[PDB]
Amino acid sequence: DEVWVVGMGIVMSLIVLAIVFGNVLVITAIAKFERLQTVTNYFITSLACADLVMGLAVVPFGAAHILTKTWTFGNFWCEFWTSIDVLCVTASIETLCVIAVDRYFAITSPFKYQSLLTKNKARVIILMVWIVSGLTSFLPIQMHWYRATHQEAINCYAEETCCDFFTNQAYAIASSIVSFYVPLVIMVFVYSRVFQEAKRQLQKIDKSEGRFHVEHKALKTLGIIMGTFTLCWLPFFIVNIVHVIQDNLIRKEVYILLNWIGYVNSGFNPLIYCRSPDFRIAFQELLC
Amino acid sequence: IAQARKLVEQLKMEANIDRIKVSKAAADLMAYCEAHAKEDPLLTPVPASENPFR
Amino acid sequence: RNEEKAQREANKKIEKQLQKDKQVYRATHRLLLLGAGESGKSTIVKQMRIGIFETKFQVDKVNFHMFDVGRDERRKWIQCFNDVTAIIFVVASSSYNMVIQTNRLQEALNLFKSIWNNRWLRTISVILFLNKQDLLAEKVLAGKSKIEDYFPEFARYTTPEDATPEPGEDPRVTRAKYFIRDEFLRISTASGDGRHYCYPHFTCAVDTENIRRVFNDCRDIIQRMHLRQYELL
Amino acid sequence: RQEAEQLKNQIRDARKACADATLSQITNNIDPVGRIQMRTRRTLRGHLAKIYAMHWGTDSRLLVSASQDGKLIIWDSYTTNKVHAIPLRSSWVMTCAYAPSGNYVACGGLDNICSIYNLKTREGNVRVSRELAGHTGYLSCCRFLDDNQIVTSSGDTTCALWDIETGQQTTTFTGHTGDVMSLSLAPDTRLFVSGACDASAKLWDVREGMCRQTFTGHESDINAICFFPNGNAFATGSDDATCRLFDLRADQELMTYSHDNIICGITSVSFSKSGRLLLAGYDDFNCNVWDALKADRAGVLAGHDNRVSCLGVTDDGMAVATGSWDSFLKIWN
Ligand SMILES: CN[C@@H]1CCc2c(ccc(O)c2O)[C@H]1O
Repeated sequence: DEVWVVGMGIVMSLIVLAIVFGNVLVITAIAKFERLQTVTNYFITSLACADLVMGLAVVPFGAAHILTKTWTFGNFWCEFWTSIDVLCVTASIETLCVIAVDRYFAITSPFKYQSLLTKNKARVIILMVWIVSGLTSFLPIQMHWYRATHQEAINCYAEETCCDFFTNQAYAIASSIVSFYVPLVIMVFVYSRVFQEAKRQLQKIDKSEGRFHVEHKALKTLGIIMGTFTLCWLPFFIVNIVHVIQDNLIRKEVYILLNWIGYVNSGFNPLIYCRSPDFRIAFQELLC
Repeated sequence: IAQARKLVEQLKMEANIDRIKVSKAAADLMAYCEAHAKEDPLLTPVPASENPFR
Repeated sequence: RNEEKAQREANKKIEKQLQKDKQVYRATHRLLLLGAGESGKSTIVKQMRIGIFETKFQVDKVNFHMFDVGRDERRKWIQCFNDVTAIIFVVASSSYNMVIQTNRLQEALNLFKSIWNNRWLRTISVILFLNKQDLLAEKVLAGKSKIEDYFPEFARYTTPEDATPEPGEDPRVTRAKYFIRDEFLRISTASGDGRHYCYPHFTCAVDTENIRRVFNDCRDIIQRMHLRQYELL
Repeated sequence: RQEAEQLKNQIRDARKACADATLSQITNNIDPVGRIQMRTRRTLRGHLAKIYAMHWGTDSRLLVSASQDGKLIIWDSYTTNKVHAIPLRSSWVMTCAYAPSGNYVACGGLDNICSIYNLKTREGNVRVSRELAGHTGYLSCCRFLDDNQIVTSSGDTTCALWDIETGQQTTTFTGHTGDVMSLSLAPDTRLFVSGACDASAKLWDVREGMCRQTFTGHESDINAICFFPNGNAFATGSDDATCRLFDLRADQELMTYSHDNIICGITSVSFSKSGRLLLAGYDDFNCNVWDALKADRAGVLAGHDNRVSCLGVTDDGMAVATGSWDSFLKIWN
């Protein structure tokens, strides 16, 4: 009813504020202090920038849409907003994948890690990640390759007051794969290998110092790292692939709810990837 | 043996010296600081026009 | 005028040279050879080689740099060895009955306690080499001074349940070896908080595989540091 | 040994009788300098590892720094440029100095050798001029009396006066029980004091070669030493949190600088041009600025990720640059 719309608007505003505050704080902490400027922190700030961009562009206009129930802006702005949304989501997820790969190289090959990661190499990796994210979002959306030949879709593309997402099978499959499924496989293999390394280190320590007093922590950290990424985004891409095949109908509300559940992952990320004592000290110095 | 004699002689050399009262020394330090306070860029804020680093 | 351009060009050339030096320096590890005198540090150093003494050895295309210092009990230069990859501690395990007045092994334990609890050497792992195993075995196996006579805690000591012996060993020599090892490990475990560990090794002058042991210990040290940094350990 | 104890008792009694009133009592009416706020004007980047020593040039524009990377970099403070970058034979370096003529740069450390680099040479940009050997310990600090004479303080508990042209020790100074960790020259260069780990600062006469006075003060080691600009006083930096000011003529401490919160050690001590401010580094990441005549903290210098190991005030008193273990040189004003 009337109260429900106000509640949804309040929740959306709170989510916007949380995402903006968290990512702005992370970026400011990384920028202000030269101590925090580290090769892995370049990936961290790339992820933070992607999350800030999404929470500033896609989330507020999406909330305005869901509350207003119509798109007031022009037909060009609908396509631009959709492209920005896809670009931000893809960039964030592939940056998570890159952070995971960096950790894999750090633990798996400790000697060679310090040599084959450099500031120039990190900048090249970040630029390549953003270019890959852009080609998946801007190139198909702007050149109308994502548009599908359906009666409802064709009607929607005509009237400028309606801005929804209707996509063809090919672009949907390709975007879902590139954005989420390849990063999922890479991250799973990475974190399985890193868990194996942490485990074997634990039994080596136990063998060395068993009698004296000196994998719960590793399991908890891996859960907090990967589970929140899997839980937030997996349902959305699953229902994407499902309704695109259209073998099982998916309601629009079910789609939007899962998409916003994926959106809040950007706000969740700073609490997962910025728990270091250095980051905590920087945050404490910045505010109070 | 020989080290003890050297240490004793060294202590004897330092013992024979003239020491002025601490009041005079404190007055000298205060006078030096007061006299040279006008030419200390660190103590008083130098103008940004004359500051070389800014 | 031209002075600014000359300074810019000189700074650019120096910056490029320093970038190359940065790559070369970060690609090479550093170790500290710290140990009591006459404990075999020279022999073990020559084994790795294959005012200060600097020897560079590489294994598996990884460059290791070792520095051995040579003058009093007080150590203020020890603050200069922060951020080293590992501190290699060679001790004469055979010297349980010697005058160094004081037992040499007890002096080595005091040195280990001083190094472990030093504020500057915190987060630095120590690779421990119990050198001169053969002399210790010869002493303990033959009739000689009892460990209990010099170390009172040896009387109540027993072989640990791990009991990992070599291919050929005696119960008495194994008991003495493990007691000496757990003395150092007991000194190590209490003060540590998981940042730095102690790696014990029983080595002899005959053995020549210490390169592999040092390489594996350094690999484990860096892996554990990386794992604890990310909070997975 | 009985005569030595009697002499020490007589010296202590004479010092106690000479002390009429503490410097704190006399400086009561002096107005405080007030709060001092200092900002990092320029930050110097390029050092690979932690920095121990620094020295400001006589031109008040050029400074040289030493790091464990083996690079001895000469910076242009005004333009934030690298004038020179000198490699070193030994990676471990604990000291550096810059000659008053601006042509020579001294270096040393765990290598047990003081090395002098000729900046005036044109056939080679930078090269070793002399390999001054004879010390059996690490060189804690080196300073230049002139373009040809240099004094070093090593871990052999001895300070020595070297002659660069000949390359051998002209004179050696003995008497310290522990390692010598710092050294500073008086403005007239005829005298200098060296702090030691023996919890005692000794004053030496260069020409005579004989120790003149010894100040006990605190009980921990002395890491930092520096004369007053007048030349009749100096301050020490202890491993304990106390910084103390001694007077040569009164032959006793005048005032001690300490705070309840501070428990860390001191690594570097220098005076302002007028001597009103005693800028002292700390094992804590932040630096401190003390009012010399009143023992009242004026300002705090912060912004270093690691401990501050170097500090210096330029000749004209325009700027202060502190070199910390964070491999960064920050110039304050
Ligand atoms: C408008 N919402 C979009 C629609 C499709 C899509 C999203 C995110 C990542 C992708 O790879 C996509 O293909 C969603 O945020």
